[PDB]
Amino acid sequence: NLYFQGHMEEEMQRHIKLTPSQTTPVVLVVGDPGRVDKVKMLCDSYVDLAEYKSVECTYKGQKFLCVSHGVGSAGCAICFEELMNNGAKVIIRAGSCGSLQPTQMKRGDICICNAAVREDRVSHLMIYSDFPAVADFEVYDTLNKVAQELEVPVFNGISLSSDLYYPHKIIPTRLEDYSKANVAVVEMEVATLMVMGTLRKVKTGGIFIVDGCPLKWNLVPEKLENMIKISLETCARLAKKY
Amino acid sequence: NLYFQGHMEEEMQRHIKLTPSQTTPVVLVVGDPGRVDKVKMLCDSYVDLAEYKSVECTYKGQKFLCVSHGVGSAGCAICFEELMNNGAKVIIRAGSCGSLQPTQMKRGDICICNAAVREDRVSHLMIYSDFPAVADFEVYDTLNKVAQELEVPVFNGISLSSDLYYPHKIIPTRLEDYSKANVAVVEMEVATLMVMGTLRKVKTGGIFIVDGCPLKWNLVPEKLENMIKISLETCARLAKKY
Amino acid sequence: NLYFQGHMEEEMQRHIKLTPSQTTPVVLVVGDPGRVDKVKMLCDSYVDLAEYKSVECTYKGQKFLCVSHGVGSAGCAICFEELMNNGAKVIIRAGSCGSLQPTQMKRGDICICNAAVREDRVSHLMIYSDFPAVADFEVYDTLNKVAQELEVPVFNGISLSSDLYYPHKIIPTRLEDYSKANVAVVEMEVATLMVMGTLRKVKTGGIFIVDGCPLKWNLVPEKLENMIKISLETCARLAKKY
Amino acid sequence: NLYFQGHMEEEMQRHIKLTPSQTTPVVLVVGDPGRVDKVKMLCDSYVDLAEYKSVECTYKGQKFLCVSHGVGSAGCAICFEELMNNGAKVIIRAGSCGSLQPTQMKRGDICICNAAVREDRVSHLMIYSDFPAVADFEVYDTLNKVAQELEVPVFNGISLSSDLYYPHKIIPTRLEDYSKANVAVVEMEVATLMVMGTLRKVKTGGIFIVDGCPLKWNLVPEKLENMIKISLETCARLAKKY
Amino acid sequence: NLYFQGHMEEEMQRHIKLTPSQTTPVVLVVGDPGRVDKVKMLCDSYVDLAEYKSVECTYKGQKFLCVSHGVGSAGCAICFEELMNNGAKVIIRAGSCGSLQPTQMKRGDICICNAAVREDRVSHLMIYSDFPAVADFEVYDTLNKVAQELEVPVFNGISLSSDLYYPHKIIPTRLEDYSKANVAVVEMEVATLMVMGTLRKVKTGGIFIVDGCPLKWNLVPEKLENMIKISLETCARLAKKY
Amino acid sequence: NLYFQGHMEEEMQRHIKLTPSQTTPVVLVVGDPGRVDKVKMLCDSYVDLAEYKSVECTYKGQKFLCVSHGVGSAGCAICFEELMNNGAKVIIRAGSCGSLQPTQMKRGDICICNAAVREDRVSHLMIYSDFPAVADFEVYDTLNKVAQELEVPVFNGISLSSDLYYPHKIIPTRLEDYSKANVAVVEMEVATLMVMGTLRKVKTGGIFIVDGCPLKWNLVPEKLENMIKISLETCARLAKKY
Repeated sequence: NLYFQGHMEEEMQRHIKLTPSQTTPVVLVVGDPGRVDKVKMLCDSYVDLAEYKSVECTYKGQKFLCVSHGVGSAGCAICFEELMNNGAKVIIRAGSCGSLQPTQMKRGDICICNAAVREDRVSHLMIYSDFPAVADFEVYDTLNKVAQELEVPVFNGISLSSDLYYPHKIIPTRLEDYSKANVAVVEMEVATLMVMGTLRKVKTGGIFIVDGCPLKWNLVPEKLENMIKISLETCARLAKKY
Repeated sequence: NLYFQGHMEEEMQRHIKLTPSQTTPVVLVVGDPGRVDKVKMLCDSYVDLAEYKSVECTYKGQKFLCVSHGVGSAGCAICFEELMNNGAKVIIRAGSCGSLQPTQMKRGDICICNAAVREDRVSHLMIYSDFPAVADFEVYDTLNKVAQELEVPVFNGISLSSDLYYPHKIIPTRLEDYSKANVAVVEMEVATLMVMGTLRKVKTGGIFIVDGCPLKWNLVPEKLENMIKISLETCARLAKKY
Repeated sequence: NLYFQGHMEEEMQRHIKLTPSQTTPVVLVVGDPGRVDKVKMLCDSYVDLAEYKSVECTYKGQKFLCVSHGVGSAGCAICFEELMNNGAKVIIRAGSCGSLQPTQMKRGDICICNAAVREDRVSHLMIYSDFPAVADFEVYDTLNKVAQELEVPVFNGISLSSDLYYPHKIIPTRLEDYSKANVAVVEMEVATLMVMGTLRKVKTGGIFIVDGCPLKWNLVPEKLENMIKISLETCARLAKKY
Repeated sequence: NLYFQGHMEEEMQRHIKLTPSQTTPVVLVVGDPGRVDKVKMLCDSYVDLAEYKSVECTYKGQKFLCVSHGVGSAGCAICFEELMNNGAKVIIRAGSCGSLQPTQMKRGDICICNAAVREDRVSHLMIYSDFPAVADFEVYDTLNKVAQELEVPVFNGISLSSDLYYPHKIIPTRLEDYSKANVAVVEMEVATLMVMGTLRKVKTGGIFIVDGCPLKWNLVPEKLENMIKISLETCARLAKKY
Repeated sequence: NLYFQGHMEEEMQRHIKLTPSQTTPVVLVVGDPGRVDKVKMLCDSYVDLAEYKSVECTYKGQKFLCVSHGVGSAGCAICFEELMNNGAKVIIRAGSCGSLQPTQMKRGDICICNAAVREDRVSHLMIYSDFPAVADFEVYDTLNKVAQELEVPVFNGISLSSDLYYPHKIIPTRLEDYSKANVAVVEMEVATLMVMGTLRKVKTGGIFIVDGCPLKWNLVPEKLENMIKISLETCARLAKKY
Repeated sequence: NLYFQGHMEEEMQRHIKLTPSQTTPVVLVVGDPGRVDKVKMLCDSYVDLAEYKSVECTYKGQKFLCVSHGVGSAGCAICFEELMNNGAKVIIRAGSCGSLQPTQMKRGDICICNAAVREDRVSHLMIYSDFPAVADFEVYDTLNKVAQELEVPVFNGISLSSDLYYPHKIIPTRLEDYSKANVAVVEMEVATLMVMGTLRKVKTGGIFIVDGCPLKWNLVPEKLENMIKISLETCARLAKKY
């Protein structure tokens, strides 16, 4: 029965404008508001939670958020921070990537990454460069298990998280070197998520669809749908744990 | 190195207008702003932290807050709540009381109470009436030990926390019954503090100086100073533990 | 990172031999090195800053200097100048005075003065005689407020600053006239301080203990201690403002 | 009328051995004592102010200093510091430079620079490398306006301030790269002056005569005289503002 | 940056269980843990450094240890040794003594001793009997100066350090002879401290309050407090020197 | 006669497990336990002082230690530290090196080095890279004088101390550059010893036998014996000084 004035509402996080009660244990982060729309329409139902776009998805009986950045920002580092502030336990980044292995991975193929090269800027503000950007094994394993069950072929490998390629349309100088070092793909911010996750004891992972082959200088609808279905099914499975 | 916009300042509590960094592990709560002034001038030094009055006291090398309510409120229940929200570990209420045992305790005598009768209103919003309002044993014991060391005589007993006597100048109907039931003194809100403390795992206690004998229908300066010195010395000792 | 040779130390003032970093916003000036010793022993702690005696006092958590002239000089006009050169914001002169109102003020009584008669020599080198020697109102008010709080009775009035009485043991010819004009007491250099303060936008005040009644032709320890406590408490309060 | 012993002379700066009263609002800095001699003989009159050479120039009715370093030092960073300590408001560096644009600027041509590459050593002790070395726009504009009025053709561009080229006769490794990046000329310390100026709110500029073309591996008297006349006329014009 | 495994902590002394960093230049040794408690409560603040009891006292801004032996030992010879091993520069022994001059010194009087008769056992293991047990003159002088300033009357003289009187409640056979030889008082171990001090170039002294008159066959609270205040003030003054 | 419990044994250093009494003024450090065995059998007699191998050698009447690291460590930086902690005054490193000057120094030749390139890792934890790794001149001179007297030809020059070559069998990238810069040989840790020596005022030197020519991509018994004899004779001579 004890309700104090000024203590009736939860603390809202500044940018994503969500409270802990609005924040689910599992969160799917995608790259733009349009993609959030694509994802939510593949769910059983959704609730819009109206700079940063947030929707509560229901898929196979489980509730999880789907979040992206909006106009005015370059990525979702702040999203990761605020989601974790609100008690998120699992965050999965899903999006596009460029293939650095032309003879193994072509446009439309799907990569589930276990670790990342930190060319991402933000992670270096958190911890020294020697620290590994690495996925949570359970998230990584679950994504792979789900793909196997859906009979969707995937590749596994290290990703290059670049503050240049997607954000600025700039080819990193070390891109060829990393290809030779067996780096599978290039994306934007999964390394940021991985590192923050480790530092804050939050489980992370990444899944990406190849949109191009940058070193050779529009996705396939079915292939993109497959990547999204893996993401949604994985989020549902993990959500049951909480 | 990672500082996010809108995440540079701590959450300030609505009424006391303090952040966790401003809040010490040990807090002394007194009954009015004037008494806070009396207390702070008996300390080694103090820092004013400018509805609710707050000062950081330094006494015998230790930092602890001294807090009271200001104009516009009837007590400090909200203070207790917000102090505990900010991580306070020990809260001691010091103030005046009325003696319910005229032949044992007279004006100027000091009572350190181990438990309280819940005629306080607020505690009943938190938990059923059958639940005991009881001090933390370590706080109670420390207050008694400090008085012994200072060679200040004290009484120990149960207090009646009344929402009528001090707040409204009204004599509770059960006051005589409680006197016969061996209740030592009557004060305002120590039961509120005790119950909230138990519910929130925060250590509490109370110390009071007799200002009158209500059932027989200006304090002694030295006696009041003694009660304050016990409070300050006790706060200092407990502060060392954190 | 840019340190130039010959620019590593601050400018030291010629006579008091202090730098701006050594000079506190608030300064207490007393009449002789022995009195500086008396004052510093009443403080919480002190640091000797070794013609002119300077000590950094700590009292109720605040740092302020206590300064006097040494062997070889007649007063502290040069001290005032150099302290203000080093950025002092408040200077209070504390010392002895002679009562010019025998039926109102006797030996041991304390006077806090709001203005001064300029029979001091030095002020006339700064500005025409018509200009008033007047205390800063906030300093004057604070000294009075502090005395009230300490329950020390005081008198308020105009002082005669004389270049003859204390320096040369000479009775000024106008002393009786000034008594009739309601001048309260006679001291040495507060008018010098007041005028320089006004000219240089530095806040000043004065507090004096009656050591004698000159027109009737060893202080009380407790009374002297009271005057010093008022000075120290006032300095502490003002020091908080900076 | 108030003159204190030891307070009759102004603070003299350690190296240039000048007081604020000796320091004009506008100062022309040149590269060696011989050049100071050349400049002063082109003025209406001058006063020698006898490691560091200083002369007060009078030109077109206005007083400004002309300063250089002497035997025992490598540049005038300390001069800039001490001049600014003494209240200088405008400092212009005039001297020689090497052309990095052989097909646009040849020996004897004059460059008025708007900014500088910081290969100067000293500026990096003051502020991070990312901070721009940039002239004050009014100084830059005035130098250009004066040249236009004198019908002296000039070039405008960025200068490379090098701690190697003039001081040590060493060709910087990046000299060719900077030429390709449209850097106009190479000189010694204008970047040092620019940065210190910005940091200390002092207006700066630079004007240089091409003495050579370093990347192709005795000045023209009339051309050198023109550069000096622009400097002197500009200093005179700015001096009127103060 | 060079930290070797097994070389990160300082050598702790075996019995007092303190490192050099924990050991202050000045140390006050008292006779039992209870007295350490009495002393620390008269200080501005203290820090417990938990057989041998040690506390870091802060008094008038200066830090110094207060040490005593605990249950299981007869004195503090080992304490003296280990304190000096840890770099202590001044050690003062304060405690009780018995008066050997009944007509000059009575119960509650205070003696500051300049030398001691070596009936102490331990000193004879260090050096031949002919060697004098003598205080450091500066310590002795400072204790006397402090008492004078506090207006506490004291006596000065030689002490008998006895391994029998306090340790075993045994009257030494030579006690009467020493009284006739103008020995002032009898205590326990100051001779041990003096001799070790001389041998190890550590400054020592002693101050004692008369608790009885042994040859005639509970102290006064104020008198004991005075002796302690002299000790604390002296320790503070000496501490400033280091 | 004064022996305190717990103060009867000297402090033993953690890793080498030696006390100051066990540590001689002069110490010979070699590269492995087998080589210590080779050295000790060339001495007049030896005493085994049983991770780190230590033997007290007697040669030509003088006592000095011969020390190496054992299984579980990569070098003797910790040995150097602990030997110096125990009061060692001279430490000489003797061992193998690779020739960087194929036309001047071949397998079996002996180099006595005056300074070292710091590619050693550990020295950089102690002091900035600009600080020179340099031998003590007396040690260097004595080694050369001894070789001359023994009629053993030697080379003198700078050594490259590499954390890669001997420890990891890795060719440093700058090895060819250093050869061209007139660096004589490559070894492991002499730079570490030199720098620590300078920082701690301990005299150091190095002597090495060429075991290979790394840039061209089993020692001669007599040649190795000569290098050891120089080491032993030098240690003996220096030992006489202490």
